[PDB]
Amino acid sequence: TNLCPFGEVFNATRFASVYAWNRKRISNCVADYSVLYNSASFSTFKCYGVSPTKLNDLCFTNVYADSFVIRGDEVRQIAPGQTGKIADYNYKLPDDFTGCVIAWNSNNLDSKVGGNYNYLYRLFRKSNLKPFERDISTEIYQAGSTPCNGVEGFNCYFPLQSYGFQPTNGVGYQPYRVVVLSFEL
Amino acid sequence: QVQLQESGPGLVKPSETLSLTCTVSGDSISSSRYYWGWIRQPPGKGLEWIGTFYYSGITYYNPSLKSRVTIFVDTSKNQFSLKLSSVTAADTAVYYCARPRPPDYYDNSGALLFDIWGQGTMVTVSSASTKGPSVFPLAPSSKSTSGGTAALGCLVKDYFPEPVTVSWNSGALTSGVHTFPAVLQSSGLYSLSSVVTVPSSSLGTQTYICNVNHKPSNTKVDKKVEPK
Amino acid sequence: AIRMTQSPSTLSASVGDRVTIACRASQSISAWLAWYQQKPGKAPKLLIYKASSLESGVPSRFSGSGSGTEFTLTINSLQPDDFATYYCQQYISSSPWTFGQGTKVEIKRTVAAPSVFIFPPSDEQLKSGTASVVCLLNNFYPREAKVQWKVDNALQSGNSQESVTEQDSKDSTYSLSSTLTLSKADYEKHKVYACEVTHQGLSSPVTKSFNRGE
Amino acid sequence: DIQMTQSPSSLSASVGDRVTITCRASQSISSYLNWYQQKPGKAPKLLIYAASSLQSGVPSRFSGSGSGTDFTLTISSLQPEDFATYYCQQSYSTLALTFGGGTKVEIKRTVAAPSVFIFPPSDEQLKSGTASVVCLLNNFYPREAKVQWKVDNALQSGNSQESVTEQDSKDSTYSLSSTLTLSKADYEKHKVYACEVTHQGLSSPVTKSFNR
Amino acid sequence: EVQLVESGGGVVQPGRSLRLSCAASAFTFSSYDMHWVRQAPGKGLEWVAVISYDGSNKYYADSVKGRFTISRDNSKNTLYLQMNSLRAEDTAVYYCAKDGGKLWVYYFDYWGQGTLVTVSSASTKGPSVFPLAPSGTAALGCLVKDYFPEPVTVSWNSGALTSGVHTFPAVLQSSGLYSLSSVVTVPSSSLGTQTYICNVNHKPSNTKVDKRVEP
Ligand SMILES: *[C@@H]1O[C@H](CO)[C@@H](O[C@@H]2O[C@H](CO)[C@@H](O)[C@H](O)[C@H]2NC(C)=O)[C@H](O)[C@H]1NC(C)=O
Repeated sequence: TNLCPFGEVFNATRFASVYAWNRKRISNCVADYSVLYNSASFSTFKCYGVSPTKLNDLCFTNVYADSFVIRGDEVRQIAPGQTGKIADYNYKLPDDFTGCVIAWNSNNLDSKVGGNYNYLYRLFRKSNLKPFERDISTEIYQAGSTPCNGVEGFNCYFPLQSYGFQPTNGVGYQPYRVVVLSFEL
Repeated sequence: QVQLQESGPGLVKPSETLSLTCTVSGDSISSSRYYWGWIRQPPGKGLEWIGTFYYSGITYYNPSLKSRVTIFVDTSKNQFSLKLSSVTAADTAVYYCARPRPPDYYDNSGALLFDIWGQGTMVTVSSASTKGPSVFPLAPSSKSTSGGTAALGCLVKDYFPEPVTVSWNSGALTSGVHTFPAVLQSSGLYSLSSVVTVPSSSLGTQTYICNVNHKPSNTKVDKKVEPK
Repeated sequence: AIRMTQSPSTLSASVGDRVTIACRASQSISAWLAWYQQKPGKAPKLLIYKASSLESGVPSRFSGSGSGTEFTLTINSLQPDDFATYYCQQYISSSPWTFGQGTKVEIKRTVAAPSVFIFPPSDEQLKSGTASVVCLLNNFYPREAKVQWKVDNALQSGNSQESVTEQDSKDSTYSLSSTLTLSKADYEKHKVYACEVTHQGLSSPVTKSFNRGE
Repeated sequence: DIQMTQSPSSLSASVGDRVTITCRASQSISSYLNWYQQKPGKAPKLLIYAASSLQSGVPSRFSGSGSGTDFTLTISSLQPEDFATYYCQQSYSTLALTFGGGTKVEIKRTVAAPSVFIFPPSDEQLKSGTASVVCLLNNFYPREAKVQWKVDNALQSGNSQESVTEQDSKDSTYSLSSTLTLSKADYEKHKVYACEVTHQGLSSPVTKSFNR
Repeated sequence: EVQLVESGGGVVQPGRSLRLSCAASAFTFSSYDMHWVRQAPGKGLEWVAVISYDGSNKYYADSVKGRFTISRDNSKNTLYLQMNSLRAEDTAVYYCAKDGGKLWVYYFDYWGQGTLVTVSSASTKGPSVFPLAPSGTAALGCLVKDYFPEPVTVSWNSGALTSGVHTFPAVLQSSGLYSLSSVVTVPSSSLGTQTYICNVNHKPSNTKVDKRVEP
């Protein structure tokens, strides 16, 4: 059976931090999209430039699947033309985006009692990201006049910060697993 | 409205495993959408948070309670359990099952508070055996009469462990009733008394029955009290 | 582990007063503090959350405030039903020692003398080998009371136990029961049994008594 | 969601005039913008899809243009059957489709002052416990008109409900009926009941009142 | 040529459920996506849901998600909208719209005439018709107060009067009922000499009232 491995992305045991978001290329396969959405769970399902029902019409199947974890409050930033710490410094979608954004609450997986400090996000960055740019650097951010030379301190901050997902957080602070499919037509 | 109710053995031998069960009752509300926990209170002491079950594999246990705490939630039966192994006299307490209040959208807290509670069940860690109580009448007389009112009651003596519940006339008589806390006798058995004040003109015409229920021994006694 | 410190531990206020309870945290817990009310023989009842937000179904006279390390619970217009022990609970982090030590609020009322009653042992208990004589102190205030068991005018000590009810939620009184336990043989050796009661409301000690056989 | 802002909210024209409506999007929606016409009491009708593609059967006097955030619907020669409301609708976010606030193309006429009439509550109604005072603004233009209920020279708010007719099919004027509603107990508490009307065609605000 | 006919609209109490239908004709119904769009009285247009051509896929707007359900029967060429847990904010006219299909994105090219869905906790009550006697020219009319639900038809002199007549749209008062006004400007001279009767008809309650208006 030559079906596209959409299970390896949506069903991954571990998801990537948003600043180092994962990308999986899916090509040369027959994609069954109708059943993909069918799993009644996805709290967020929004497509741009394409209709989800009419994706089985596309002859080919050559799609990028980007996956990461953010706050519930930050789900709304995964969209064209959005601003904020995630859309500006972590994961930027273009204005002419052709694809779908899929997200679901994962508080039952990505939160620990003492706080799951494995998921990070970029807090400081001088300029916004280009669309689909991936900045994995953790150079000490110079917030002030004097340089840092890799040394932390005042006006010299580590650019990444952790979520610390706890199960007792509200849904805005709870973790959501996001999958972004990028289509080509 | 959600209602909790504990249920379990009021007597556990030392080094055994305590086992309690809390049943969630509500308007077809699923226990899969809430968190559930346990809180105990030793006699005459404060409140200790034992632990809360959030999701399968994401549980909190009081680190002062080491590795001897386990909490499981049965989402198809709407009830959760508490397992406490290697119990000692330091574990004799009243145990409550509580529901942590669900956080609001923007809540950032590390733990939670408990908005819905059970009624609490008293577990005693002891080596002694269970004993049903002997119910004796405290008959009203001229010495137990002040003016137009007279006092009568029941002496619930020699039982183990705690507790016992006393009701008068199947709960129809509540005003003027005083059920004193039990005292631990030198024999190692508990003993309390329950009294009620009634008008003197009703002693020969009204029947008064005290209903003593000792759950740990499955002992129910209905004792009629008459003037001697 | 963050430790919470309530002050005072106990207090006594008249009906209608303005009660204040302070809760102190060893470090800042932002505003994640809750207040509980626990009446005797009942589970704790949640009053306040987020230091100041009032729970549904709690009277408006309860209020809370505070942030950081020191918080305050306020009970405007104290009611006799408000007799309980109040706990504060930090929930900034799942850690041991989450509740405070508790503040027991007692209701202050006018002095009331107790109604004294004595009960001889029953025939059913006398036909079991034991004899228990019960003395009753019903509806009195304050809590302090003294009971002396006299057997043929001989003062007794070490053969009795006492038990005091919690403060009543309606008239704010106390009740006391003293049980003099003897063997049927030792009970059959004496004639006059009496408990002597002294209290703030009694200008002279009260003595209820019976004679074995009468 | 993507917000669609139309401008103007309303415009007045005559037969033969060229009409141009603007539709802005809070973010770039590329070219997936559609125009709809809706008459009162009727379903909407699709005019333009994909910014500029004319739907089959629609007269060629309608046309669309623009991409990104600024779009334009142009009626080259306004015909009498083209007086309606016009909505734009973005289709870029296919699962969050949103419409514009609408643009009403009404008939342009001269300024007409309203004929103000006030009606006290009837005797039959007063026996029911409620009292309804009705103020009428009859045949005016344009639609912008303020109605102020005075009771003992005390302004009334949150106490009345307005209602405006569609633009008249004959004189092209509008009409308004405000209904002040208060109980019988609130009705004897006062005596003077007035209705102040402000309109473009009035050199000074006009008041019509009555004494109980 | 495309034909869309809705049915099943009416009144419903809050929290109850209601089901709409949409019979299609004159186009291959089984190869187009179908939409539902609602419009509140006096408000704009709001998309509600969409279903695939084969009925396997369903997506809803956030305002109705987890509350409404869309379905279709390609053997009958009918579209359905199961509406559960209806709030007051759900009161609107519901259209079913065909997708044009000529684009990668959705768009509605043919709409049905729509059907009204009134969500309120009031049962069908007849109106009370009160006169508005007059005090250039004169003005008089009728006040149609306290009726549920919409609509009411008001005519004057059994259709003999259509000039200078204004019937206003109704308003929803705080009592959950409706109030409507209807006026007419007549020559001031022929006032105590001409007969004026408003004909109010409430079909949901079958109440045809003819009240005479005189100064
Ligand atoms: C992701 O994994 C889940 C299981 O963890 C798959 O869900 C099952 O799918 C089969 C059909 O292939 C059903 O018969 C089962 O009832 C499903 N079980 C559950 C628990 O969902 C799911 O298909 C996987 N998704 C992908 C895209 O591979």
